[PDB]
Amino acid sequence: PSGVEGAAFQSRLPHDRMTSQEAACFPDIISGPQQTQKVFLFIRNRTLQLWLDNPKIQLTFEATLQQLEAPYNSDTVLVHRVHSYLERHGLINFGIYKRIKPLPTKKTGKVIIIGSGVSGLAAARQLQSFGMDVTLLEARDRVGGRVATFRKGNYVADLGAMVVTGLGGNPMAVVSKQVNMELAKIKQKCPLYEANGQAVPKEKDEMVEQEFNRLLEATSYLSHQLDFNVLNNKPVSLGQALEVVIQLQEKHVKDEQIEHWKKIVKTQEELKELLNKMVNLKEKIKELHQQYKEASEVKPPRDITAEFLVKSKHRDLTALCKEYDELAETQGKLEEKLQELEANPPSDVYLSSRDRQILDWHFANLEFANATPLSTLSLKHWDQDDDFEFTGSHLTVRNGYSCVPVALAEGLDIKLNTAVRQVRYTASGCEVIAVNTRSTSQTFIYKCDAVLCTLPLGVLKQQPPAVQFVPPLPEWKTSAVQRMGFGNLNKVVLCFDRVFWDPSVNLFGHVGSTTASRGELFLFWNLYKAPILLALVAGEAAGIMENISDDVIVGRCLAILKGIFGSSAVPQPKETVVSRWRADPWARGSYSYVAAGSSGNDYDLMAQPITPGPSIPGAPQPIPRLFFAGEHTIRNYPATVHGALLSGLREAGRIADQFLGAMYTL
Amino acid sequence: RKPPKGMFLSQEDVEAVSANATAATTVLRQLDMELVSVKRQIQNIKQTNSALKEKLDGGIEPYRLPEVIQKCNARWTTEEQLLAVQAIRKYGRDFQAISDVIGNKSVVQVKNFFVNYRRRFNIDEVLQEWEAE
Ligand SMILES: [C]C1=C([C])[C]=C2C(=[C]1)N([C][C]([O])[C]([O])[C]([O])[C]OP([O])(=O)OP([O])(=O)O[C][C]1O[C](N3[C]=NC4=C3N=[C]N=C4[N])[C]([O])[C]1[O])C1=NC(=O)[N]C(=O)C1=N2C(=O)[C][C]C1=[C][C]=C(Br)[C]=[C]1
Repeated sequence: PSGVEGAAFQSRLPHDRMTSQEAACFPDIISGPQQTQKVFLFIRNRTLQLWLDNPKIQLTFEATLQQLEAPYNSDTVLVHRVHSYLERHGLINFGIYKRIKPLPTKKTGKVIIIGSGVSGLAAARQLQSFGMDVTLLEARDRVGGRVATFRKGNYVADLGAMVVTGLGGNPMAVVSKQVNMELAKIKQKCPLYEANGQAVPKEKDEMVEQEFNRLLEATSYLSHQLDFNVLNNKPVSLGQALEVVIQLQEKHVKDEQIEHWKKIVKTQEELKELLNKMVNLKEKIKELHQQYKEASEVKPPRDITAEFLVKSKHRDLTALCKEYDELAETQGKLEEKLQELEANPPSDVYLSSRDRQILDWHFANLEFANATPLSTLSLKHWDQDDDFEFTGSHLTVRNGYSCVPVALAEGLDIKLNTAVRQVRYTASGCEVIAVNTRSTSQTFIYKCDAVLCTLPLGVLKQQPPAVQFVPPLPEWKTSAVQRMGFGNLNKVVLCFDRVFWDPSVNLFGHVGSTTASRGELFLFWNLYKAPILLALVAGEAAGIMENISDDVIVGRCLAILKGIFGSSAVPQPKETVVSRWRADPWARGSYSYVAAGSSGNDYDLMAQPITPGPSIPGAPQPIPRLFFAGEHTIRNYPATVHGALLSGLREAGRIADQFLGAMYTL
Repeated sequence: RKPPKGMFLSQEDVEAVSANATAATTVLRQLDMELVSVKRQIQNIKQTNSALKEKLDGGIEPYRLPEVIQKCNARWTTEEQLLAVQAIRKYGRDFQAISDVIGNKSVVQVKNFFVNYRRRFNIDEVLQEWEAE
């Protein structure tokens, strides 16, 4: 869309309805007259537009009211109530803008923020923007968390996120304007190269893919229409359900041969019965000719019975010959209605051995998308977010994604090499105890009003705990931490002196030999200005590869590439890097996924803040003290940079409301 | 509403392939067998049918009797009548045969005969005697 309505869409909101979140704050308006609702919505949309068209500078209440028109800019308590709501929840003036009114001389309240990944930084910026004392504790010696970018000379390659998923409504759309990131598109054309190292023909390539997509929807039908969602008490996984479909397609293939050749025999065996009738006719016919011949020997003149006899047998014979002729008739008909059936056998196979291998590369693509063995994804939910998809085509960051955190990080109080070890939160505040990563015994205490926890789910999952909560996290929170899925995926960065792949090809795949190794180096990316190739390790493989020395891996890599490009177009790599995220202690994996037995609803559980007990018993119920943001917290945009950023904005809104109060609800 | 065009998945079928850990390969093997057990009993009835085809070799050509192209008459030669009577005795009512035998009388002059001469050929007796067979 576009105009004022572009804004509502670009900001992920229905241009002609107030959201639940808005209802909450403007219950006067939404419960009131239709006329007013329209005014409101417009104001919202308009402001949005204004922010959007120019997101390199703060947008004040005044600057707004200014461009607003009558009748709309008549009621200024609305325009104020609205500009504020928007600002509070990072819909406007988020990211990196230029301040008009520099930052409130003295600050209010104090917040500790665990981790300076995007969710971290994003929330920090907001909070600081709202005038709070904010400090970030980061275990690593760089910002960005799971947004790694490798730099050396002019080699530049992400080991973290890498793709932006289309700007149509994507908050990153704004950041992209705010920060100098070079955004290049992904040309969706991806050639495949079997185990041998030779292209897969446009023939197969298309049939398999398309069978793949067919097989997917297939599961989707089992799920919704047949309700195949529990089995032997366990929740059913996507993998299971894909097997059960492939099986059934194999079954049906056979079922068809069976009743095709079974139609042959029922014909072939009419042909038996007919021949028997035919032989046993050439039978009497034989011996009847005899009798006629014999009774035509009696020479004339003859008496009448002997004459009749000749005349008789003569009939009986042309009679039996009519009969047997109408049968040779019939015979010839069946004899063809049999090459008919022999000409069209149904398919020999559901999938060939070369087929079912290629289908596997398509399953590895999915394994990659979700960072996990499809045997783990909840069938019922694995794709619940596929509704909230952005529009426009996917991109990559040509100049390394890290450029974004570093930009956000700017102007913020950040303690690198500071590993939070224990979180303690009480009726009247929290204290956070971290150590220094270099000499571990060297200890730190941070006192604050609220802690916002951006720890990866992997980290939150660690047994035994890497961070300790005091008092421990409620059983409803821990359960959600177990139920949820934290997957894995790894990168291999190949750095050369010369381009030797097709320069107009962003991505090309490799087709491993087995189901088992479907994920192993299954896809490559030419993304960058330098001669760099990126190799994915996904699915079951990813976990196992972390256990293998760099060299070996880079071995298998060149190996494959020679196979595809000729055994001497491929030099030695000048520089090579390899991720091990399940290994990395500040990640313990790649990003979350809806595991079997979880749901979208567990993500909500993750975001629900924690309210301590009371100190003095029979004292009033406290404020909530411990808050969560991060990729795993956001029902609708999980495992993504934009999703994190978003959750960060969310918790800031929520924290600020809490400690600075929401004036705009009156 | 319905599975993808060409994808097959009946309700009842699914429950069958999930029933245990290898109801999977069980069912797909029963058919693998069940098939050859047909594919094979083709040969059998193809070879049965093959020998029977060779017995019928030679058609009936040596046994064919030339064309009796001849015209209907009104006159019932005493010869013709006698052929008639014995035709009845051995044929009952198949007026077509009876016609074909006498050679030159339409399927109805025959019927008429039955009534005229019924009189003096005791066609009653003759006929009931054919019923004894
Ligand atoms: C790994 C990965 C890779 C390799 C790739 C990718 C990815 C991943 N993805 C995802 C993203 O990246 C994520 O989500 C984000 O980044 C996240 O963020 P946050 O939430 O914020 O978190 P982080 O970052 O991690 O941060 C955190 C922090 O904290 C800290 N710590 C820990 N511990 C501790 C600490 N501190 C203190 N103390 C203690 N103890 C750490 O260190 C940190 O800093 C992605 N995404 C996107 O968007 N894109 C892309 O591309 C991606 N990638 C790929 O490639 C694929 C994926 C995807 C998916 C889905 C979709 Br729809 C798209 C894409």
